[PDB]
Amino acid sequence: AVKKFKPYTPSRRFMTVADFSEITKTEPEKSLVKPLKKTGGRNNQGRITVRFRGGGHKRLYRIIDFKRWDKVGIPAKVAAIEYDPNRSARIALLHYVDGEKRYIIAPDGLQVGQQVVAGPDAPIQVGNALPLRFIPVGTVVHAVELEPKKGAKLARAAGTSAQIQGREGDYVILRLPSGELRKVHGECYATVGAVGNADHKNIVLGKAGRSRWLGRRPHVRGAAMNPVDHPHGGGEGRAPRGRPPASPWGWQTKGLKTRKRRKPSSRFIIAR
Amino acid sequence: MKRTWQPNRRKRAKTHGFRARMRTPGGRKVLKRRRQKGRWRLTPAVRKR
RNA sequence: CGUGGUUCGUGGAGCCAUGGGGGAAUCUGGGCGGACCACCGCCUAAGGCUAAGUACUCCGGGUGACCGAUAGCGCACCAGU
RNA sequence: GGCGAGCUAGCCCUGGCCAGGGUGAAGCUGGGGUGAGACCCAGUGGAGGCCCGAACCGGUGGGGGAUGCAAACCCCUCGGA
RNA sequence: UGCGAAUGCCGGCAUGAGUAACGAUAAAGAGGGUGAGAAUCCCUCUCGCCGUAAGCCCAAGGGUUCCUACGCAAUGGUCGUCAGCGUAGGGUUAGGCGGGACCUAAGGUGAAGCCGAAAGGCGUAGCCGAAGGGCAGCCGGUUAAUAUUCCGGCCCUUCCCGCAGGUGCGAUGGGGGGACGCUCUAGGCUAGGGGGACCGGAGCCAUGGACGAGCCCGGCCAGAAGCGCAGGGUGGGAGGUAGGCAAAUCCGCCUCCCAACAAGCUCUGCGUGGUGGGGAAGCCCGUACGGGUGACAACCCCCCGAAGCCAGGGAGCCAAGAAAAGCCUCUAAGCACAACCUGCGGGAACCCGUACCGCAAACCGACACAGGUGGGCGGGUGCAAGAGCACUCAGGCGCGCGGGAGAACCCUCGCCAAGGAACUCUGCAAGUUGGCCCCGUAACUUCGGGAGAAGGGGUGCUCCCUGGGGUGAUGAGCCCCGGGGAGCCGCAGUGAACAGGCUCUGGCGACUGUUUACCAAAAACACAGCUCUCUGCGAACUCGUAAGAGGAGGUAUAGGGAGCGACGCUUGCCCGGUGCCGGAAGGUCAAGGGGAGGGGUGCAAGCCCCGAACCGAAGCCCCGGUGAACGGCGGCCGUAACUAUAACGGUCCUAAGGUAGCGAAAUUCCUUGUCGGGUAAGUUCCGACCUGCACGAAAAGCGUAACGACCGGAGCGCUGUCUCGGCGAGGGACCCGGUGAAAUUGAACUGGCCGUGAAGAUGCGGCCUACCCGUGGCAGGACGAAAAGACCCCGUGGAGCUUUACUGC
RNA sequence: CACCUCGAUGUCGGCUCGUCGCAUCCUGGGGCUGAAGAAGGUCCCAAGGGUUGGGCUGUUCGCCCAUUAAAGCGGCACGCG
RNA sequence: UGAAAUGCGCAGAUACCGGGAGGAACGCCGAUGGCGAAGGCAGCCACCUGGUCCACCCGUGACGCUGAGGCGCGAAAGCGUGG
RNA sequence: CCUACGGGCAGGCGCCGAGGGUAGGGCCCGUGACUGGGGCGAAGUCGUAACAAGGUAGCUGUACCGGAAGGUGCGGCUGGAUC
RNA sequence: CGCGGGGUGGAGCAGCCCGGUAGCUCGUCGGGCUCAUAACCCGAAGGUCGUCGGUUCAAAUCCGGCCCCCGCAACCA
RNA sequence: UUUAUGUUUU
Ligand SMILES: NC[C@@H]1O[C@H](O[C@H]2[C@@H](O)[C@H](O[C@@H]3[C@@H](O)[C@H](N)C[C@H](N)[C@H]3O[C@H]3O[C@H](CO)[C@@H](O)[C@H](O)[C@H]3N)O[C@@H]2CO)[C@H](N)[C@@H](O)[C@@H]1O
Ligand SMILES: [Mg+2]
Ligand SMILES: [Mg+2]
Ligand SMILES: [Mg+2]
Ligand SMILES: [Mg+2]
Ligand SMILES: [Mg+2]
Ligand SMILES: [Mg+2]
Ligand SMILES: [Mg+2]
Ligand SMILES: [Mg+2]
Ligand SMILES: [Mg+2]
Ligand SMILES: [Mg+2]
Ligand SMILES: [Mg+2]
Ligand SMILES: [Mg+2]
Ligand SMILES: [Mg+2]
Ligand SMILES: [Mg+2]
Ligand SMILES: [Mg+2]
Ligand SMILES: [Mg+2]
Ligand SMILES: [Mg+2]
Ligand SMILES: [Mg+2]
Ligand SMILES: [Mg+2]
Ligand SMILES: [Mg+2]
Ligand SMILES: [Mg+2]
Ligand SMILES: [Mg+2]
Ligand SMILES: [Mg+2]
Ligand SMILES: [Mg+2]
Ligand SMILES: [Mg+2]
Ligand SMILES: [Mg+2]
Ligand SMILES: [Mg+2]
Ligand SMILES: [Mg+2]
Ligand SMILES: [Mg+2]
Ligand SMILES: [Mg+2]
Ligand SMILES: [Mg+2]
Ligand SMILES: [Mg+2]
Ligand SMILES: [Mg+2]
Ligand SMILES: [Mg+2]
Ligand SMILES: [Mg+2]
Ligand SMILES: [Mg+2]
Ligand SMILES: [Mg+2]
Ligand SMILES: [Mg+2]
Ligand SMILES: [Mg+2]
Ligand SMILES: [Mg+2]
Ligand SMILES: [Mg+2]
Ligand SMILES: [Mg+2]
Ligand SMILES: [Mg+2]
Ligand SMILES: [Mg+2]
Ligand SMILES: [Mg+2]
Ligand SMILES: [Mg+2]
Ligand SMILES: [Mg+2]
Ligand SMILES: [Mg+2]
Ligand SMILES: [Mg+2]
Ligand SMILES: [Mg+2]
Ligand SMILES: [Mg+2]
Ligand SMILES: [Mg+2]
Ligand SMILES: [Mg+2]
Ligand SMILES: [Mg+2]
Ligand SMILES: [Mg+2]
Ligand SMILES: [Mg+2]
Ligand SMILES: [Mg+2]
Ligand SMILES: [Mg+2]
Ligand SMILES: [Mg+2]
Ligand SMILES: [Mg+2]
Ligand SMILES: [Mg+2]
Ligand SMILES: [Mg+2]
Ligand SMILES: [Mg+2]
Ligand SMILES: [Mg+2]
Ligand SMILES: [Mg+2]
Ligand SMILES: [Mg+2]
Ligand SMILES: [Mg+2]
Ligand SMILES: [Mg+2]
Ligand SMILES: [Mg+2]
Ligand SMILES: [Mg+2]
Ligand SMILES: [Mg+2]
Ligand SMILES: [Mg+2]
Ligand SMILES: [Mg+2]
Ligand SMILES: [Mg+2]
Ligand SMILES: [Mg+2]
Ligand SMILES: [Mg+2]
Ligand SMILES: [Mg+2]
Ligand SMILES: [Mg+2]
Ligand SMILES: [Mg+2]
Ligand SMILES: [Mg+2]
Ligand SMILES: [Mg+2]
Ligand SMILES: [Mg+2]
Ligand SMILES: [Mg+2]
Ligand SMILES: [Mg+2]
Ligand SMILES: [Mg+2]
Ligand SMILES: [Mg+2]
Ligand SMILES: [Mg+2]
Ligand SMILES: [Mg+2]
Ligand SMILES: [Mg+2]
Ligand SMILES: [Mg+2]
Ligand SMILES: [Mg+2]
Ligand SMILES: [Mg+2]
Ligand SMILES: [Mg+2]
Ligand SMILES: [Mg+2]
Ligand SMILES: [Mg+2]
Ligand SMILES: [Mg+2]
Ligand SMILES: [Mg+2]
Ligand SMILES: [Mg+2]
Ligand SMILES: [Mg+2]
Ligand SMILES: [Mg+2]
Ligand SMILES: [Mg+2]
Ligand SMILES: [Mg+2]
Ligand SMILES: [Mg+2]
Ligand SMILES: [Mg+2]
Ligand SMILES: [Mg+2]
Ligand SMILES: [Mg+2]
Ligand SMILES: [Mg+2]
Ligand SMILES: [Mg+2]
Ligand SMILES: [Mg+2]
Ligand SMILES: [Mg+2]
Ligand SMILES: [Mg+2]
Ligand SMILES: [Mg+2]
Ligand SMILES: [Mg+2]
Ligand SMILES: [Mg+2]
Ligand SMILES: [Mg+2]
Ligand SMILES: [Mg+2]
Ligand SMILES: [Mg+2]
Ligand SMILES: [Mg+2]
Ligand SMILES: [Mg+2]
Ligand SMILES: [Mg+2]
Ligand SMILES: [Mg+2]
Ligand SMILES: [Mg+2]
Ligand SMILES: [Mg+2]
Ligand SMILES: [Mg+2]
Ligand SMILES: [Mg+2]
Ligand SMILES: [Mg+2]
Ligand SMILES: [Mg+2]
Ligand SMILES: [Mg+2]
Ligand SMILES: [Mg+2]
Ligand SMILES: [Mg+2]
Ligand SMILES: [Mg+2]
Ligand SMILES: [Mg+2]
Ligand SMILES: [Mg+2]
Ligand SMILES: [Mg+2]
Ligand SMILES: [Mg+2]
Ligand SMILES: [Mg+2]
Ligand SMILES: [Mg+2]
Ligand SMILES: [Mg+2]
Ligand SMILES: [Mg+2]
Ligand SMILES: [Mg+2]
Ligand SMILES: [Mg+2]
Ligand SMILES: [Mg+2]
Ligand SMILES: [Mg+2]
Ligand SMILES: [Mg+2]
Ligand SMILES: [Mg+2]
Ligand SMILES: [Mg+2]
Ligand SMILES: [Mg+2]
Ligand SMILES: [Mg+2]
Ligand SMILES: [Mg+2]
Ligand SMILES: [Mg+2]
Ligand SMILES: [Mg+2]
Ligand SMILES: [Mg+2]
Ligand SMILES: [Mg+2]
Ligand SMILES: [Mg+2]
Ligand SMILES: [Mg+2]
Ligand SMILES: [Mg+2]
Ligand SMILES: [Mg+2]
Ligand SMILES: [Mg+2]
Ligand SMILES: [Mg+2]
Ligand SMILES: [Mg+2]
Ligand SMILES: [Mg+2]
Ligand SMILES: [Mg+2]
Ligand SMILES: [Mg+2]
Ligand SMILES: [Mg+2]
Ligand SMILES: [Mg+2]
Ligand SMILES: [Mg+2]
Ligand SMILES: [Mg+2]
Ligand SMILES: [Mg+2]
Ligand SMILES: [Mg+2]
Ligand SMILES: [Mg+2]
Ligand SMILES: [Mg+2]
Ligand SMILES: [Mg+2]
Ligand SMILES: [Mg+2]
Ligand SMILES: [Mg+2]
Ligand SMILES: [Mg+2]
Ligand SMILES: [Mg+2]
Ligand SMILES: [Mg+2]
Ligand SMILES: [Mg+2]
Ligand SMILES: [Mg+2]
Ligand SMILES: [Mg+2]
Ligand SMILES: [Mg+2]
Ligand SMILES: [Mg+2]
Ligand SMILES: [Mg+2]
Ligand SMILES: [Mg+2]
Ligand SMILES: [Mg+2]
Ligand SMILES: [Mg+2]
Ligand SMILES: [Mg+2]
Ligand SMILES: [Mg+2]
Ligand SMILES: [Mg+2]
Ligand SMILES: [Mg+2]
Ligand SMILES: [Mg+2]
Ligand SMILES: [Mg+2]
Ligand SMILES: [Mg+2]
Ligand SMILES: [Mg+2]
Ligand SMILES: [Mg+2]
Ligand SMILES: [Mg+2]
Ligand SMILES: [Mg+2]
Ligand SMILES: [Mg+2]
Ligand SMILES: [Mg+2]
Ligand SMILES: [Mg+2]
Ligand SMILES: [Mg+2]
Ligand SMILES: [Mg+2]
Ligand SMILES: [Mg+2]
Ligand SMILES: [Mg+2]
Ligand SMILES: [Mg+2]
């Protein structure tokens, strides 16, 4: 669902919040596996390399399992579903029969107390991981490896997913959450299901502050600047751009393509 | 109203101190310059303990 | 091929050096005498060392058609205070 | 070529501070309502870049000060809290 | 090598001038003392001022300022016998407080490693790094000056050694734990406070009365074990085991079995506790203070009561809230006549800090500067509460020039007949309003608001009756909330202090918020939210020569860039140009390949040069697409059976000729457009029209409740704003004593008029007027002062910025 | 026009305070009248004094309301920061 | 298409074959038929589920009809959020 | 003051009270720059939507567009001519 | 009076550079189709080129003056 | 597959 609020202040009026009923007991997270401490800095060494960041709630890092082949054939029970502040998705805490503990990014529908496992063995029901080669064409799956053993990279975002479109040689063809068609090696793990908590896209920060809590500091338009600061600075009386719309550093920000032209990657693609 | 000097003994040593001068080659040169002029103090005097 | 050095700012541009590419020979070998060619000459690259004559004045000394306390060093005096 | 973020701006780690009033969201419990509901009413509850207002943070209008008490201050007033 | 000028440079001394000032308007008076000298030093008494401080205790920073003796040249805004000043002497005592022989944070540094012309930059571990974690001292007494430091009492820590008892002992390694948010909170306590008819106590009865259950003062502090009341923390067995980078008997997971409760086991807080310690007023002394007694002091009941403690308590919420060591456990080597554990005993416990100032005369501000500076304590009464306000304890102060006088004028205040915005750019300013309780409250609305709407009533004291709550008992007291009735007094009862004036109607911005430190707080920025665009992850993008890093330990519901800016209803047409996007052709196109063919020189083999076809990228050309990409979105002429006007037509151009909706507007030049409304009267304001100089749709269009120290218009209220001033107060001004500046200054023996003059004369001409010198006053002149005009030009001066200027990176 | 002034001659309007000119707005005295009277017109003399309060706009100025004997024009660095 | 033109196509179209992607609608059966209160409902399968008819003459005993308000359904277009 | 005085009267205070005042609401009527459409008025303008298949069958709810009638999309009705 | 563009049958546009002839759509007139009008078809008429002067052999055209028209400019002050 | 229209009153 989602939480709305009576307008008992302005901005409590438009504010929408996450529906946390999905979250099995939680409140304190799980030390041991996670958290580590999160070094919370907004710049590289010395200097700001990404604008308008900083502030926002102190945040512990749950350390999550992106290589499932790590324990093949060992099953595990889903102990809890918890809130993880470092991602849009939610994490499942799962107890292996080894008595080993891992967090997994929690797929849609995976429910507490269900057996989960990974390997080529791998029942094709939800929350299970397999090399892509053994997942049946047409199945919707998440947390893909882009190259084998390198760890899950694709479709980790709240409610994201990828479909398996076909197979070619040792590679299989995915349609990624973006709509790009990509070949990915067969030996790459993935995990059946979509990511879940897809209502994520519909929350409404509601007010200046809520954007601060998330570590997001005010973003100022070139238009509002001086020409020293930006292509769009100056003139005032406001102004149209007066040139092709640009970034602070001068490149065109409407339409100009970016991806490096000659890229080895380039040969495994096929879409938008 | 709050002025520019807000002395803090730890700052002063950590900033203009003898050891801080010796890391930076820029600083080793200050010491060299100061020493050659025969300044009685190569480094701001600081104190306590 | 790209540059530097020389008086040489591409110039007829050699010489010396060399970032890149190709890439030898050992006296009947190789470099040079200002593009190149012939002739005639000079010299032996791709290892190293080498006093003296030369430069300077923190330091000591001797001199002054040098100053003489607003001068002469910033400081003749407990001043790089 | 150095020296500066002991002022100021942003951020990072770690601590601290916000009298006292006011309004009374959700949710709960009960009651009614219905096929079941939506829902309505109470009571409880105690949310909010909510309200009033000290500390604290400000610097709105005016007056004064103008070789000042002050190289930005003082009084009255006012904004957040 | 000769100085008069350079707003020259260095110095000295003048001018203003005995002029301004002497630094908060909290405030002083007298008596005595000291002394060469006293408003200023000491002491007494009276008066005033702080008291969520202007009192007290920490931390910074300061670094002798501390205490005492002797001093007054200078410093002190006057004086000084005094001092934070001169001289000298003293003064800072810790196993337990802080910090270090502990830990880790950001960050720093950095074996390995990586990178860089050199300098150097990165960087895992490690190391450094604290107001965080960890760790054992409480009360009182002593000094002129230190005290959790010395002393006294009560109490603990670690290390070493030794005994006794116990156990597989053993770690930098495994595991537990340390360990964590915000808001709101429960129960019990403690600090703290108020009362007492009770206990203790010097004394006191005035001035009309009171010998009284009178007045006045005080009725505690710390304390091991044990004990009690609170509360925190924890399940206990067994079997399996493949995980916790070795190994675990530990932790983890699975299955059984007991408990489910704090029961227990603990650990804290509080109480009590052997004992130790304090202990008023007043009076007597002596100060320069402290000391005697009060005393064998008393030492108790009740109430209020934390934001503090039990603490890792609980509940709710989303934005989801350090680490490491100490600590416990597990095992590994090893070693097990070791070791470790517990108890007792003896010994052993180092380095630094410790004075004083610390909201300020001792710190930052050149100053004994009305500024600035973090944490804790901060009593009492009343006022709804409170840290607010008034008075006030403790404690601390009267601010380091005084005395008079009673002018103008200024500042800061108080009052005002009648009027009541007539003032003015404007109600600027100041008035009004003002707390609580109750009654009562409209448009509109996003149903929350708008609301403190508006507008009213009440408000003190007295006696009587009376309902609940907390402690106590189910009671008395003492607290706490009230309710009803009858009276009393004044002009007035939140009797002083703190404490909104209100309404209507536009513009801009949705809102809280942000900003030009020191002339702009806004309609500017930001903001949730909408769109576009980039980006498949060694992402784009940013910083860096690099290594590396941020992005992100993120992954398209994510991240960068850009516009727009809640929300509502919407956002039209043009792709010709520019940009971007697509385009396996074609045109052009550099090096390079290629060498038809030519040239130099040789006897020649040759060496050496040019060099046409042709094959050669991107880019440009070229073809398409694209508007929430840069952007653009017409002209003339005619036409209706009154006239007007033109639904209609003609023609010229264009890539397309502006849709809706707005419109004399934050836009309208003409302009105070015209009409309506408000007003006695309206260049503004409100509503219309549309002839829009020169609106128009995400440099958004048009609206919108709420919000606003924004900007406009109007009314009520009420006023010294004003007609139009008056009086009054205090700080100055003025006179006297003390101290005593400043810019400015060619020199001066420095008048008016009409002329003249480089065109605005004290300075020249003519005339006029005029004894010498001051003091308080006003500003017309000295083209008064200040700043080598910021405007303007000029200089082949400079700088920031722009681009389809040039040229480069 | 570019003469003093760019090592500074502060610039509109208001307010306060005036002072002066007369080419007189009122009041006093006059001639002429197409002056019956009353009331005007027009010129002459005359600068003694007087010359209102509001609405609008920053405005000067104008327009307007209500009055008046009248609501005068100018100069004084568009008098006077 | 009336005829055409715009458009598309030598940058290799149309026509043809193979492969893939995606969305929408269900030919024949199909009827002048069936179901539903209505709006409406059409490939196939499964699950959940409404109405309705017939046979038997077994059970209740008038428990019925209609129905202002109320409540629910309601083609197409249209609106909000996401696809 | 009068008494036939445990009284009456004058007089004083109080409740309520016509109304007046202040403040804010609700209903109705009149009127208003301007503005919207409507009715009606022999022979003005533009077109031709409808009536015959109306020369695109018509109508319809809705949506968008356009000087005007109207046009077009979606679904619906036959109140559609035609072999 | 600053700079730029313009004035051509009845309307709207060409033609002007570079000389010599004035062209397009509409409108007008005559005739057709029609019962009739318009549409439609076949024919025709109509301009000294704002104006005066100049240049040339010849001027809508090149040049100068004046009259009108449209657009832009009027800044620091 | 080119068409539109027919002044008012009897
Ligand atoms: N009642 C007529 C309503 O309005 C319109 O009708 C109005 C107009 O359309 C109509 O105007 C007509 C016009 O159509 C027609 N083509 C020309 C005719 N002369 C006009 O007539 C009109 O104008 C003249 C004045 O000259 C009047 O005298 C005459 O009465 C009047 N109807 O006159 C009507 C006013 O009465 C609609 N046609 C009609 O459907 C609607 O119901
Ligand atoms: Mg670093
Ligand atoms: Mg650094
Ligand atoms: Mg979102
Ligand atoms: Mg922004
Ligand atoms: Mg700007
Ligand atoms: Mg900059
Ligand atoms: Mg720029
Ligand atoms: Mg710009
Ligand atoms: Mg502008
Ligand atoms: Mg501050
Ligand atoms: Mg300084
Ligand atoms: Mg420090
Ligand atoms: Mg610091
Ligand atoms: Mg020395
Ligand atoms: Mg060279
Ligand atoms: Mg050259
Ligand atoms: Mg040459
Ligand atoms: Mg050369
Ligand atoms: Mg040679
Ligand atoms: Mg060479
Ligand atoms: Mg080479
Ligand atoms: Mg040889
Ligand atoms: Mg040679
Ligand atoms: Mg030669
Ligand atoms: Mg060569
Ligand atoms: Mg040689
Ligand atoms: Mg020497
Ligand atoms: Mg001499
Ligand atoms: Mg000297
Ligand atoms: Mg000297
Ligand atoms: Mg001398
Ligand atoms: Mg020397
Ligand atoms: Mg010197
Ligand atoms: Mg010396
Ligand atoms: Mg530098
Ligand atoms: Mg700083
Ligand atoms: Mg800021
Ligand atoms: Mg506090
Ligand atoms: Mg119920
Ligand atoms: Mg608030
Ligand atoms: Mg407030
Ligand atoms: Mg202010
Ligand atoms: Mg101000
Ligand atoms: Mg002022
Ligand atoms: Mg002044
Ligand atoms: Mg001299
Ligand atoms: Mg001279
Ligand atoms: Mg001189
Ligand atoms: Mg004087
Ligand atoms: Mg004086
Ligand atoms: Mg004085
Ligand atoms: Mg005396
Ligand atoms: Mg004596
Ligand atoms: Mg005295
Ligand atoms: Mg200190
Ligand atoms: Mg000293
Ligand atoms: Mg002292
Ligand atoms: Mg002295
Ligand atoms: Mg003295
Ligand atoms: Mg003195
Ligand atoms: Mg002083
Ligand atoms: Mg003395
Ligand atoms: Mg001393
Ligand atoms: Mg001790
Ligand atoms: Mg201490
Ligand atoms: Mg310690
Ligand atoms: Mg040691
Ligand atoms: Mg450490
Ligand atoms: Mg480093
Ligand atoms: Mg290094
Ligand atoms: Mg510490
Ligand atoms: Mg600590
Ligand atoms: Mg300690
Ligand atoms: Mg103790
Ligand atoms: Mg003590
Ligand atoms: Mg905690
Ligand atoms: Mg409590
Ligand atoms: Mg007491
Ligand atoms: Mg007596
Ligand atoms: Mg007695
Ligand atoms: Mg006590
Ligand atoms: Mg076992
Ligand atoms: Mg193991
Ligand atoms: Mg609190
Ligand atoms: Mg606690
Ligand atoms: Mg808790
Ligand atoms: Mg360690
Ligand atoms: Mg063990
Ligand atoms: Mg062993
Ligand atoms: Mg001490
Ligand atoms: Mg102190
Ligand atoms: Mg202070
Ligand atoms: Mg303090
Ligand atoms: Mg001070
Ligand atoms: Mg002091
Ligand atoms: Mg002082
Ligand atoms: Mg000071
Ligand atoms: Mg403070
Ligand atoms: Mg109060
Ligand atoms: Mg308190
Ligand atoms: Mg106070
Ligand atoms: Mg006192
Ligand atoms: Mg003083
Ligand atoms: Mg009075
Ligand atoms: Mg008055
Ligand atoms: Mg009034
Ligand atoms: Mg106003
Ligand atoms: Mg103003
Ligand atoms: Mg005001
Ligand atoms: Mg009420
Ligand atoms: Mg309300
Ligand atoms: Mg009220
Ligand atoms: Mg009252
Ligand atoms: Mg009273
Ligand atoms: Mg009770
Ligand atoms: Mg009462
Ligand atoms: Mg009061
Ligand atoms: Mg008040
Ligand atoms: Mg108030
Ligand atoms: Mg705002
Ligand atoms: Mg605000
Ligand atoms: Mg400012
Ligand atoms: Mg500034
Ligand atoms: Mg200001
Ligand atoms: Mg503001
Ligand atoms: Mg300001
Ligand atoms: Mg960097
Ligand atoms: Mg780079
Ligand atoms: Mg990199
Ligand atoms: Mg990275
Ligand atoms: Mg990361
Ligand atoms: Mg904007
Ligand atoms: Mg648009
Ligand atoms: Mg359009
Ligand atoms: Mg169009
Ligand atoms: Mg275009
Ligand atoms: Mg195009
Ligand atoms: Mg284009
Ligand atoms: Mg071809
Ligand atoms: Mg090509
Ligand atoms: Mg070539
Ligand atoms: Mg070649
Ligand atoms: Mg190409
Ligand atoms: Mg193409
Ligand atoms: Mg354009
Ligand atoms: Mg007509
Ligand atoms: Mg007619
Ligand atoms: Mg037309
Ligand atoms: Mg108007
Ligand atoms: Mg405009
Ligand atoms: Mg205005
Ligand atoms: Mg208006
Ligand atoms: Mg326009
Ligand atoms: Mg605009
Ligand atoms: Mg736009
Ligand atoms: Mg906007
Ligand atoms: Mg608007
Ligand atoms: Mg504001
Ligand atoms: Mg006054
Ligand atoms: Mg006075
Ligand atoms: Mg003259
Ligand atoms: Mg003169
Ligand atoms: Mg003369
Ligand atoms: Mg004199
Ligand atoms: Mg005088
Ligand atoms: Mg003067
Ligand atoms: Mg001057
Ligand atoms: Mg100058
Ligand atoms: Mg210049
Ligand atoms: Mg230049
Ligand atoms: Mg001149
Ligand atoms: Mg001068
Ligand atoms: Mg006269
Ligand atoms: Mg005259
Ligand atoms: Mg007269
Ligand atoms: Mg007469
Ligand atoms: Mg005004
Ligand atoms: Mg005017
Ligand atoms: Mg003038
Ligand atoms: Mg003037
Ligand atoms: Mg003025
Ligand atoms: Mg073709
Ligand atoms: Mg049927
Ligand atoms: Mg039907
Ligand atoms: Mg069925
Ligand atoms: Mg039967
Ligand atoms: Mg029966
Ligand atoms: Mg009814
Ligand atoms: Mg429907
Ligand atoms: Mg539909
Ligand atoms: Mg009544
Ligand atoms: Mg028709
Ligand atoms: Mg039709
Ligand atoms: Mg037709
Ligand atoms: Mg039809
Ligand atoms: Mg029909
Ligand atoms: Mg329309
Ligand atoms: Mg039209
Ligand atoms: Mg139907
Ligand atoms: Mg033309
Ligand atoms: Mg032409
Ligand atoms: Mg001619
Ligand atoms: Mg300019
Ligand atoms: Mg017609
Ligand atoms: Mg007819």
